[PDB]
Amino acid sequence: TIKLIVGLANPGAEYAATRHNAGAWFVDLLAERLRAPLREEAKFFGYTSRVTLGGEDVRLLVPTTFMNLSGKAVAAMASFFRINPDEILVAHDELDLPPGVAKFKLGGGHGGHNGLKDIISKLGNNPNFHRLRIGIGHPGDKNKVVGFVLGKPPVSEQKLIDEAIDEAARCTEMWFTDGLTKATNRLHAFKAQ
Amino acid sequence: TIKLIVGLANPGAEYAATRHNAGAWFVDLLAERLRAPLREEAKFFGYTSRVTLGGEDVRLLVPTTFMNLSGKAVAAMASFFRINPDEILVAHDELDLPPGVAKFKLGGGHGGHNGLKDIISKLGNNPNFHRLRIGIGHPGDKNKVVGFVLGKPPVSEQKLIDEAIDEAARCTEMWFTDGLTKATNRLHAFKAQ
RNA sequence: GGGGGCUAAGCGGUUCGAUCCCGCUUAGCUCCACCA
RNA sequence: GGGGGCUAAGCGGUUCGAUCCCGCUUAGCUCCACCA
Repeated sequence: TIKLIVGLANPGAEYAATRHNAGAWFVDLLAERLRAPLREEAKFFGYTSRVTLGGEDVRLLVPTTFMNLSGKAVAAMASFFRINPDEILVAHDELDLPPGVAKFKLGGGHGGHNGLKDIISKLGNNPNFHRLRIGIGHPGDKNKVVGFVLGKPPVSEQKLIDEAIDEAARCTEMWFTDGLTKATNRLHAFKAQ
Repeated sequence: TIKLIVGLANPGAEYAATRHNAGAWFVDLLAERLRAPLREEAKFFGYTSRVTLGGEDVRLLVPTTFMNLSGKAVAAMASFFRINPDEILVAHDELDLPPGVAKFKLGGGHGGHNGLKDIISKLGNNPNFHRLRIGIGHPGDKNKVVGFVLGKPPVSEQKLIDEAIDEAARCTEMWFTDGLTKATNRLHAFKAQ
């Protein structure tokens, strides 16, 4: 049972096209597919919609905070709606998976992701929320990770990320109508090349 | 400045001689050197003494709880005496140093030490206390660590541990009269062989 | 769930004096370990 | 500050059927990463 779906981002035009906004690409696509365009809501520190999935209210959130303050947005919506951590799904860019792959995950580490870190903190040092890990691949040199995630992927990688997100959107819907086992069975058998 | 000095142990005669009681060996020696034999105090879940070091009251503690409940003894004494985490020195066995070596440390991890884990947890998820790391070496096979720390060291390793503890006691006293820089300068230049 | 050992630069300490012994910071190399 | 990939056993799922695809659990192999 998922009640909140979050897509992580930095704000503003100059970050819209960056790998670190992949979570937001996902939620944006999902908002379109569900025909619930997102609207700014200052008190939740982000854009939001309400959708019906498996006959229940689900909320979509793309924070407008900087990435490292995503928690303030997640905590605010979760608090207002009385949503538990395990009812939250956070979509984010994942360095340890290649472009064109995406995976579900419950709980665990942040992998150095500054947005996930903050969410874990602002939820009360609680990592037990669901995640959608959208593969962006990793840079040649581990020192240039910041440059990498705040970088615009080349066309060839962007297409793969968009295909994974496309499939992840469909699998997210499937999670609601058929359950997580079937939705994972489909998503983890997908690899765009 | 240090106000509480803790020596970690499991209770009972079948554990007194084991590597995992090295911290208690240290505090037992320190209580003898300072001529304050330890007495049982139920509310602090341990044996305790009061000593004078560099002009001030310092308390000694060997918990009588199981190792994994050491925090209950540390938290109880700290609370009663209004002692901050950074005023606590916890002496414990350390796998990553060989017999005959001991080191000071402020903050950081527990390295899987169940005693330190519980203290960190019961001080409020706060690792920022001082430590005396008494080298006991590591077993050949990493699966055999429980057998190793709950094992009686052979005479040869025991003598080295006792030499390191002897020097660590002297350096602990030197910390109070001459400062941590000098006490570390001496302790980290020691290696019993 | 994070540690050992080592190198370089910088700073402070010990020391009669330290490129030599100790600490801290920045950058590396390497061995182990938790997630598993 | 913990991840990727793979192997074996056991359990469940997908599937017309799966030793072949997905999950979980136990044990292991390997590559990466945080402390650094």
